[PDB]
Amino acid sequence: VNSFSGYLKLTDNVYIKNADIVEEAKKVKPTVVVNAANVYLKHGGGVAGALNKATNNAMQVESDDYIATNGPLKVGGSCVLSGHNLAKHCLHVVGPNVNKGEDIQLLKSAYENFNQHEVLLAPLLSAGIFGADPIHSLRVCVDTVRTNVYLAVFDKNLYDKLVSSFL
Ligand SMILES: C[C@@H](O)[C@H]1CCCN1c1ncnc2[nH]ccc12
Ligand SMILES: [Cl-]
Repeated sequence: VNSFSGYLKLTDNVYIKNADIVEEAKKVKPTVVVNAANVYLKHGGGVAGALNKATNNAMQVESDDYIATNGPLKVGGSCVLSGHNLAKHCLHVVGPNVNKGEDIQLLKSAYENFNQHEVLLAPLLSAGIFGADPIHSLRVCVDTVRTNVYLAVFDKNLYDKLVSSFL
């Protein structure tokens, strides 16, 4: 039993809700919140910009130190940093950016990072400003993640479409 509430169940291990991930995180304070990061951990907009803003820029300060020490992430890769006031940990995951010509096959590699954590609150990856089709992102998620994932979908119309077309 966990404290996530109001989710539709898609499969044994994937749950979905029309919600702002920032609000879900503040309410639930999960062990892991996933950020839709870029390789530079520059949290400018979308999920990352909103999460960082909710931390009063502490996420960005921590991230800049991470990059100064370690260099950029790989597309498809991840790192575990603090969750600040939103969660115990933040798993920063880089999906491919289709607007940059990055290989959509890397979306599966991105989702594989979720399997290192028993339970996560997450957005769909590579959608939003990253350019990919959220319907495809959901199928990759369901077919790749085996741990328990609670997906927060910001837009109501998209949420309704993802549920209605789910095979
Ligand atoms: C797929 C879509 O859901 C992702 C990509 C674009 C924004 N977005 C978000 N999802 C969940 N919570 C959010 N809070 C703020 C933004 C946001
Ligand atoms: Cl985004």
